[PDB]
Amino acid sequence: MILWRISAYADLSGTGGLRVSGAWHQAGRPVVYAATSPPGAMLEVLVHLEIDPEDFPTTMRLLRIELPDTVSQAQLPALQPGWSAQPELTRTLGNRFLDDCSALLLPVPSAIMPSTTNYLFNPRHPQAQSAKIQVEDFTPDSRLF
Amino acid sequence: MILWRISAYADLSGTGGLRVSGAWHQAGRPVVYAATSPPGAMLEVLVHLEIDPEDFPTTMRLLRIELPDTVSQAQLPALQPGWSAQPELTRTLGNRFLDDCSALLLPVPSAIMPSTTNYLFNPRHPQAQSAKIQVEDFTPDSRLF
Amino acid sequence: MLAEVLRDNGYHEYRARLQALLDIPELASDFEIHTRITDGFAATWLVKLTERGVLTPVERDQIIPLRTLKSRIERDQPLTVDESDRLFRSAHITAMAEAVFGEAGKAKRWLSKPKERFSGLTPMQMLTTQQGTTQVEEMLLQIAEGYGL
Amino acid sequence: MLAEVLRDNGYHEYRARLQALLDIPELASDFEIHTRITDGFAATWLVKLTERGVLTPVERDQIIPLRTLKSRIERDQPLTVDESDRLFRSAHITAMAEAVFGEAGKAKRWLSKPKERFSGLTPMQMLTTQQGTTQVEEMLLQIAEGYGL
Amino acid sequence: MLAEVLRDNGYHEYRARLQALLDIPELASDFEIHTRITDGFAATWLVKLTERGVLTPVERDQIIPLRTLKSRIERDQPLTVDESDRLFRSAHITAMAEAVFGEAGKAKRWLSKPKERFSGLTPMQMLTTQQGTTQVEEMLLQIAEGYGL
Amino acid sequence: MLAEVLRDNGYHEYRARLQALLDIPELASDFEIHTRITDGFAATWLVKLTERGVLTPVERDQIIPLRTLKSRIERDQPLTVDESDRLFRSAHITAMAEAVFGEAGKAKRWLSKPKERFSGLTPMQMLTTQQGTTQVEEMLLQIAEGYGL
Repeated sequence: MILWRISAYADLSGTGGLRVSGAWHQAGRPVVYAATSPPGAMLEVLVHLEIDPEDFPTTMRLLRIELPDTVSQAQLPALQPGWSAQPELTRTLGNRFLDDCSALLLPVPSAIMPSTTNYLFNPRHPQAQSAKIQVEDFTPDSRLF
Repeated sequence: MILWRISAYADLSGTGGLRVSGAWHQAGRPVVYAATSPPGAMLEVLVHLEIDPEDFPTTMRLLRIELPDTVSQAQLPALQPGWSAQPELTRTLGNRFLDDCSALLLPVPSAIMPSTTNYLFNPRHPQAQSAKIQVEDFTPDSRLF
Repeated sequence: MLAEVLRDNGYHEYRARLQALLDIPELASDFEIHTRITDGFAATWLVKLTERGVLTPVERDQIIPLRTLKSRIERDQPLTVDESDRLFRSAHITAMAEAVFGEAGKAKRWLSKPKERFSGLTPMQMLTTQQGTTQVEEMLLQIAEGYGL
Repeated sequence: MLAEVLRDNGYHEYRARLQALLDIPELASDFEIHTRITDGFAATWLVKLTERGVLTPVERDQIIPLRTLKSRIERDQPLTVDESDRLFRSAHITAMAEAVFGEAGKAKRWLSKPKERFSGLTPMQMLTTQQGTTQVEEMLLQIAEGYGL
Repeated sequence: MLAEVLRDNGYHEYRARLQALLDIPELASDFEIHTRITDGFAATWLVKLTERGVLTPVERDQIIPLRTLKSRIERDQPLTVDESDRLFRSAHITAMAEAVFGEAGKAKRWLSKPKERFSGLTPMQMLTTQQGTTQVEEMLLQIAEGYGL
Repeated sequence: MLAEVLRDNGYHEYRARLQALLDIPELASDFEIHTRITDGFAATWLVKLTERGVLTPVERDQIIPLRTLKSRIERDQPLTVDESDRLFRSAHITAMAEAVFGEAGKAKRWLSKPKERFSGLTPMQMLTTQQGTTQVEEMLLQIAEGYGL
């Protein structure tokens, strides 16, 4: 399977979660947020961290994550309407997934687009070493603004 | 295959191309621009048509386009660096595809994201009637901003 | 033809918004609309549109200088054909933007924000020329049809 | 401007004629066209148009009165935005009409004669308003759809 | 700080820009940074930083009023500790944004733009309280790690 | 802050203690906390905190001089943004220490006991600057890690 990450790092350590929290985790744990398509990763960053295209950092790297289709995937419990406005619930669900270390990936719904699935990546899981990563450079024919 | 369109319309008529041009066509021919993912359709609109998330029209409809995998597809030639800065190139290639009417779909590369493919859909082609479409509603848990 | 690009429901909303802005009847023909512009809009109108936040003083001055506008009101004069058409340009783009965006607030904000397509000019600042007004119409129609590549 | 088709070519003919009348390059983008208008066209451009027979003496002072025009020539001033806009509107419809009809003489006569769909008004008098120019453009497009009716 | 923001690029870049903004040596420890704030920065830093464009005159007056600032310069007094802390907050957030964004222009624009997370307030406006400074810190760190859902 | 181990205890205990010291709800967002600070805390809360032993008189004078504090109470004025910010730093660090140590008494003396890496300064005296408060927070986390000093 193919996953995509947009960040300042060409690795999958996710060590920033030890300091900072997200929508699907509370700080104190390594975690990587990823999407199923390059625009999926870009749209989340631009909307949720409020970056205009002219301000898109030169430090960002589009990282292509290659994983075997046989990789372990956890599952979310059913979410009732209004879940996107309940940070305490979404952070708790991700915390338990990461702490239990049951599977490498956890698919989560997108809060912006319907029929769009994002992914949580647990680096502490043993199957994390099976990832093949590659940076896809932004070129004059493939960049915002 | 699954394609996605974001527009004010729950159809695939694309008759607005009779009046207005695009990056892949000159006006005077019906055409539908589609993406391979919901965020792909959204990112193209917000960036190219310069719409802030707060100003996203309430009239926009996310359209799921279901086509059989045997659908006819034309092929672009290999484009060279600087292709996205040449309106003469992209307008002509889409014009020739729409006028020749040899295939329903034309895969075109994205000008803002690497490893991302968009699609031109010609309503004049007979295979256009093989599409099944349905609107995916924007919900409180799946909406811009 | 604007009616065919905007469909039956989008064109009707467009003419409904223009009816509120310039008191142009929904069913009025395009030739009648042209006649109403050459006949001249009341200078009293341009003041009430600024009152309601439809126009800013800067957009108002773009249509007519302030000293000229005050003279029109004091001498009870209709706006000239050039002043009326520039007024029609703003109401025309406002009504179409409201039809495309569906909300008055969303449309006015988009019309007031700088655009990279216009090298930092806002769509409203493009109404100084007829060719610039056409550029805004096209961008609005590309949003409706989803022509963003 | 981008309201053009005619099997891709006709637009090139329009841009080619437009490049003769106002020296506007065919490869110029829309915004570059709009900045040329806002920059202001040379006042001498208007005199040459009549010498080459493109503009009546009277359609020319529809654009700018003569005495002011001579003051701009003498004081080496460009035409203002409103005067440049009106000049572009005349050249734009002339380039369009020349594209559909195919000849300058036949296009100019059509632009100057009264029309029954405009209640006796000529196409040039319809260019005084945004809606009026749209009616002339559509009539020309309908003529193009019938290959010079 | 230096773990989440990695040493190879981030922390050195953060400390290097901080050394250019406040003359704080890169190898200075955290307690030595605190001592420099309590010791009081030179009042001539405020004028130099506005000249460079790091902060606006309106923001400079938030740190210290203008007549107080000029009085500090003429007598050659250091800024008070809280005046130095407010100056450090702006330089601290600026240096971190320039490390995350990589360009000074992009960083300043992002810091000067309203945010829905801050209910329309800009990141620079949230530096009035240290709890608000933390909120800008985490948002900058979320950008580096890609924690945008 | 949210980096305290066991979400079941630490962050929840911190918010619970913080809701005891001030009136900040446990589920209140970060921006809502900043709005409460910028709104200004009631002056009668600083008196009550000292009366209940949460703040020494000397810690209270560091937040606001007592003549000013008596003026705020008499004129029924809320504390200013800077005074509210300084009060929040004390309550925040106190709630954090109580969460880590588990008892109010030990947290109170540890915050008041001098430390050798602060060159004899107490953790409470480090709260005058943004960097100083960060060092106290980190010091508490280091104690929680490798648990038990």
